[PDB]
Amino acid sequence: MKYPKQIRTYCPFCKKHTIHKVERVKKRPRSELSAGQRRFRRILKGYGGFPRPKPEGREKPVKKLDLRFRCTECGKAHTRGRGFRVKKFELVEG
Amino acid sequence: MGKSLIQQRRGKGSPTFKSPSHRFRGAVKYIPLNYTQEKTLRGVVEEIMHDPGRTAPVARVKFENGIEKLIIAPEGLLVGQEIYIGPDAPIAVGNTLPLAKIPEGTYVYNIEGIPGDGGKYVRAGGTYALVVSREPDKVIVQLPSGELKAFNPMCRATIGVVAGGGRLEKPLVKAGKAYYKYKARNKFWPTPRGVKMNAVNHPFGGKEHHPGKPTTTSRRAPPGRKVGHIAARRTGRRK
RNA sequence: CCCGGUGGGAAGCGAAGACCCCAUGGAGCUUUACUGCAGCCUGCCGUUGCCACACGGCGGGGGGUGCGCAGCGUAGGCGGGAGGCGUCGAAGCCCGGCCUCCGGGUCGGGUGGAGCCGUCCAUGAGACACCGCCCACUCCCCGCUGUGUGGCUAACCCCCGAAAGGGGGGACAGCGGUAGGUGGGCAGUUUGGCUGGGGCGGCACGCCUCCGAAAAGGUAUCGGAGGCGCCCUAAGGUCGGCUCAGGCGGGUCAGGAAUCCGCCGUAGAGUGCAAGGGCAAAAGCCGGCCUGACUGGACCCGUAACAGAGGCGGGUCCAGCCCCGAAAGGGUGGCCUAGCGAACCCCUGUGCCUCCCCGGUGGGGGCCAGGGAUGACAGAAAAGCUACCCUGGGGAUAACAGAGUCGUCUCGGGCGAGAGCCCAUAUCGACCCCGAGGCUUGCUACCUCGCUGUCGGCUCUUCCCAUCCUGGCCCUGCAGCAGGGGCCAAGGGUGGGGGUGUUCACCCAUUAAAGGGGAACGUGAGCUGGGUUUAGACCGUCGUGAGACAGGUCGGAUGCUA
RNA sequence: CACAGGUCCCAGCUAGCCCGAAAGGGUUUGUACUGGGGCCGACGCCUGCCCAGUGCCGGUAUGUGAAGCCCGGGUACAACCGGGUGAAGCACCGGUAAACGGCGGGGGUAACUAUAACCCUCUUAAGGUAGCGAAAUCCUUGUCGGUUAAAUGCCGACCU
RNA sequence: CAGUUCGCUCCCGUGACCCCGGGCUAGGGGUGAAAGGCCAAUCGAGGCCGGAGAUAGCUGGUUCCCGCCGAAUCAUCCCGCAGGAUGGCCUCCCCGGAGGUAGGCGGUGGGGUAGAGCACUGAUUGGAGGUGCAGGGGGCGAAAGCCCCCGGCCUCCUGUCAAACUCCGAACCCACCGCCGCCGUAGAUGGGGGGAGUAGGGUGGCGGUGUAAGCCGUCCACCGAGAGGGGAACAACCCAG
RNA sequence: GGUUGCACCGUCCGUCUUGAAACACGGGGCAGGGAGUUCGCGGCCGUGGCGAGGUUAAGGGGGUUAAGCCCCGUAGCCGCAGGGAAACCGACAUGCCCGCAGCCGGGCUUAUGCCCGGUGAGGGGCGGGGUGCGAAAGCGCCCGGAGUCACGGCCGCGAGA
RNA sequence: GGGGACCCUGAGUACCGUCGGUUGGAUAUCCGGCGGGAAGCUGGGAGGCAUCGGCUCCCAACCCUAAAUACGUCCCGAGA
RNA sequence: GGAGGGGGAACGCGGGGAAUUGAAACAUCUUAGUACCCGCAGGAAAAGAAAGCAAAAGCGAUGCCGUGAGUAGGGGCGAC
RNA sequence: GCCGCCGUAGCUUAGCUGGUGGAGCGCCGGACUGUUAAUCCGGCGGUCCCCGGUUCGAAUCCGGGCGGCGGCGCCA
RNA sequence: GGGGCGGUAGCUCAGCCUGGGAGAGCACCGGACUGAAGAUCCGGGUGUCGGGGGUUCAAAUCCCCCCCGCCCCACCA
Repeated sequence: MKYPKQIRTYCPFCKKHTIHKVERVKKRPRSELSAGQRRFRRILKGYGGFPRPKPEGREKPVKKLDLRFRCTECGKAHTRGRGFRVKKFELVEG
Repeated sequence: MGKSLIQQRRGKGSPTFKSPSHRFRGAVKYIPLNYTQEKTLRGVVEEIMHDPGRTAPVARVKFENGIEKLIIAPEGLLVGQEIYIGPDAPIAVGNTLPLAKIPEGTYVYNIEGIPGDGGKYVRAGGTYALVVSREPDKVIVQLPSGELKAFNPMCRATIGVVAGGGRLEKPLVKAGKAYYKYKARNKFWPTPRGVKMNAVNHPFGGKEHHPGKPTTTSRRAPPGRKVGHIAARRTGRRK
């Protein structure tokens, strides 16, 4: 839901308390670059096997939570279990 | 899926779909090895015969260099008419000369499309091409379809009209008489419809009378699926 | 024992049932199923040449052009910088070329012939003092390179000719190679499972609650009620204070609300959300502070009782880092029980290993964790038709007949409200209640799917009575003649025609009366073969289409020597 | 079923369509009175209306649209990342039903009882027209009439 | 007679007719006046050979004897329910080594089914007496009036009974201990290893659904896989192993 | 022993099946033919050699008529140390306690046998150890020498199986 | 044997880029096709990604090759 | 003047190239470069004197057998 | 018997996140008109079908009910 | 997810690149105009103009993050 932009929580790295900053994950592109790109070979004339992959989903009435928590002081993030399901995630302002 | 269709058989050159060539009569040649310029050449109508597969009458002509070849017969020809070939041929009916040498606004047939290839245009019963305009650059001739094609001025053609007009004026009468004509020519018949042909036989139409998918077909459609109204721009007779 | 006859039985012989279901069977066919593949369109490269033109992009120089608004006025930007300019020839008159917002600046001719500017200030930002580089549109000679159009002819191609040579067209096209698009023309396949057989429909296919559930535990059905596939960063955490729905009496109002005071008040309130369970000096209410819904690594339980079982959840420790509270002490998220997601892949984040003699760099692999889907929910990537079917099987399962059953069906009994002129019961009989049969329908799946041949009809024969006539009787609202109603009784009788494929039923005229039901819904190794449900065809409806229909309709074989 | 007749469609022959792995080939000793493909199915009278949806066709500024090349970035090179350039194709516009197909519902009202020539309303492009009709229409043996003594028939009629 | 025939009857019988010989077109191909017809007793894709001993969760069959023990037809998971795997269960071998606890009594615990009822959650039947009140009918109604009046909303003694109610609550099942019994040092109880088998039926009890028979649970003697004796016979009743 | 009368009892066989004498399926009769097989690999079992090692395969010498066996070859496999993905590191030929068998002691019954105390290999339970994860802790796996080869068979999988 | 440029030293090849086929071949197989395309031993390739340096090895694009190894037509010998 | 064609028991070398099946479905994968088809040679073929190998150390043609090893490696990273 | 969908001013129809309510038509009162029609101003009624529930409040969102509309009523 | 376009006064949008307190027509209220009605003119206002934040004195379009619709692609272990 609405979540505070900053919230005081445990930093693994500093191993001591500091104020952490919340962002939001984001999709990179593919394309060199992967086992899946290495999968582009497979698909000669005829079918791929895997490279034929799904036919359509989708997309699960919720979302799950996808966050980054950054220590202010060192600047280094740590990830937590998500699966804390949220429709929407809003950050507020201070 | 289904068998090759009625049209796909045709293309093989298999014998049900092979024209007879042994009951059929000569083709038109004008012969350009004695050229148009420096002419030498007159001939005499040796006989007139009916050609079966043209569905038109055709002339045997006896040339005076000693070669015998057919020329597609003009209307109002006599046996013992003299036909001339060249530009210094008289300007009259049945005489053959280049388009430039032929007046504008006179009816003409048996027009060349490449000089000296013997007639590849207007060689059907009673129909005729009109010379609408002539310029030394190109001579434009108006075809049986109403449609204007530009030809080289040094094409040959014969003055007059083809004989054997009224051809579709008279009807074919019955299925018997018609059967008789198709043997004389080549045209796969009796020809039934796809609509009560089984799904295997034909792309449209099932067991009973009704069409499958639309009759109207693409211009990029496959072989063996290009049946119906082919690439129809319009259809019907209404707004 | 034998002969002859007719075929009643031998669920007689000919069949591993075409009907139906099931099988991760097959095949044909269809399509806007899935995925591929010819053909066609189309860009690019090679084939592939010459002139011009116009034109896109660089690349070098250049060259006019800059109304925020005050305003001396058209301040385009910063910075060096208030002085640069002026015989290193100025105003200010007279025109010429000029773009343009005709706002007004720029500029070559010449008259001249010795000054002009801002500092000053206004202006959100100051100089048409000057010096640099720019950011505007824009235009152009030259150097490179694309693209479009036309001309040419030397490749190449279509015609003619034995050849020589010429004609039409031309870097188009054609061919080779590749890219994208279209593409059931062609090919491979799939199209689940649950199930009162199966299909529509529903899904009880994942999961939560009470019950069913038999007072430990387990525990099923398309088993009852009725939900979750999110919401919440406070609706958490800790701590202090605090007690409620509703009702009463006083208050305000039309009443009533919110608001007010007192009294009653063990839970009817509330606690996000089903249900159930938990709870009153609280887990509820209010307020403050705070962010443990933290990191690491275990035990144990559930999942999946006992009893193997993945993912997931939880209780319960201990270490580390904080929080709160005076402290004890608590916090492994929301009082509990729904809010569930794999291998592989990819992306994320941190720290660490590694990449073939060796070092360095790029770009990789890997260990760990988080996040992204499979709701057919322990995860295939996925539409239909088949009466043209085919196969493996099954009576583990439909149609038919039988059995069982008996809601329905038929018949019968009790009670007797009430009507029949008075009079329940001559007759008629509601409400309600109880039986018999197996003759209609339905339920069942016991038998049968290596075939017990469907109906109807015809023909032939037996049986049953709850009896239509006939005989013998009782009552009567039985005068007669004629009825109504009841008993005995199957010995005999119970027909002929018209429509319909019709068992039934409708009608006609007769008749004493023209009763009902059973026998593989009697009767196909007897006939008949019209109808039902093959393969041909048509119409209507439906469907994109194949194709379908217990919709209508014409036609559609009836084996065998006992 | 063919069928004569009718219509729609395509192609200027160096075609269109079709066959072929390819070379090449059928039509074709063929050239629009041809010859190829569908639809309908002699004659007689006719053939309404709709381009919304499907399909086909023509076109497409604009958006969009691959590989190639170009430019920018990256890499001592390369992978790679980004943008322009982006053809057919798509979005988009028009035509087109003798192309596939569609061609609706309620209410209220007339000397009198009936109905409604009449008038409202709305979907979704249009709203069943000439005809024919209880049909090679469920209910149903409609109803009436013919026909039969008697006809779930046939025939004629009405026709919702 | 015939793996498509016979007679009568019937259609055509100068033709889009019939016929002979030659010759052409071959299997997703031909050919079709188009029926999915025909292409050599074979056609909704011919035949031959090879792949090929295809593969089938599916039918059938699987052969000497004797001795000993002797089942399950359930559970979870599964494009899975006509099948697999893994447990329970059955059976075989080995290991360690002193207890094990089917039966009954007592002690200490667990419990909401029979039954029963008003004590809640709380459905409902019926009339008295309170007249505590929100309002649809009437009246002197001089008018929401002062005053009574009638559906009625809820106390009281009473009044019907309540899968998914409970003030209560058996018999009865079950955890542990002690005791006795029994069972074990000819080795139990427990552990490891090898081999299977995953259609049930059925009376009765208790059910759930369903008019019912039947379905589906559950425990159940028994049948399966168990004779013999008896119930006339009679899978599962009785007697009996 | 053959045959038959008499008493008593008995509705084939096989298979399907919950139930078959069956109106479920199969069979005229008889003769012959006819179905758990081979290789590789894994998991078991019995038995045998050798021994912290063990075994050869391929091979050529040799012998023989040929050939097996004999002796020779030791490549390779597994075992002898493990853990960790990898980098990379690297452990108990015994410290403690029960106790089966047996041995040792006492008591007891005529005897076998029994009851009770040491000692206790084998076995059972701790501690300390190696390594991985790891700031740490706590677990994961491992730790005080038995295997290898051989032969028969059971069973799995791939193969027509 | 050592003395100068050492002999020049194989082309559509090596290699690069685009599509397949195939293979175990992974970025790191091999072979084709399409487009581009070297070097003159003062040189080139190879050591399982690319590139640069060291280090070690070796000369493709010309050709042939006994023997040891396959078979069962034929002969002989052999048989749980 | 000299040659070619066609045959040949299997083997050999070079080309073309499936599917039933397996993955309990099936498309990549698998069957498998198998079946089948074309060209061709001999008595053996082919390969063959390194532009090799790569325990970096050590080797100096090539077949073949054992083994490496069911190892590395490929693959719905599933079956294989 | 199954599975969708309605009812809204006298009629017919828009509409709804739960805080609303209209249009055309009829009807009624004035006004043009000689009268009237047409035309022209002014209007109003809706528990938004019944009946539960949640909510602070339901016309709206769920339960149930009633009448009206389509689609299956079969291969067997 | 990538690319592009449009979301603005009650309504439909105009002003991207082409910058300011800023817009236009139509609904709607008022005034002209005709015997009548209508149409057609003249007034009136309804958005710093999609949210939130930044550069600008002043920005709808510029910038950083976006909601929603729309169209073309790519993509779903």
